[PDB]
Amino acid sequence: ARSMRGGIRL
Amino acid sequence: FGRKVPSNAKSQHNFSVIPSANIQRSVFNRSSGYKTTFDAGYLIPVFLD
Amino acid sequence: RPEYLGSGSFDININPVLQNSATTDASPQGNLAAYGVSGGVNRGFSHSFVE
Repeated sequence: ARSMRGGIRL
Repeated sequence: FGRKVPSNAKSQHNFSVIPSANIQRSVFNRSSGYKTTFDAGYLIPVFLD
Repeated sequence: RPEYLGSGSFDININPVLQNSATTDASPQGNLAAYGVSGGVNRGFSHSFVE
């Protein structure tokens, strides 16, 4: 639910 | 019957969360003067930033 | 010597199973098979490593 590595993908 | 064991999927997800950037914000005064001549009815752009 | 940090153990519980299918040459109705299962949560060890 936070800022993931590699940009957002759900 | 037996009880299922957990998956590691949540701890693996947590290791992939990047830290927040530390921004170093500051407050200062950005005062500026502007001088001009103009005529009525026109839209004059006097401020731009 | 390598240090023994801790241990856990569990029964393998063997549970009876009834044959509800009709009598056969293989096995009669009311014959008693089994299944085996084991498990739990251990609290295995807590330790700090100097090397």
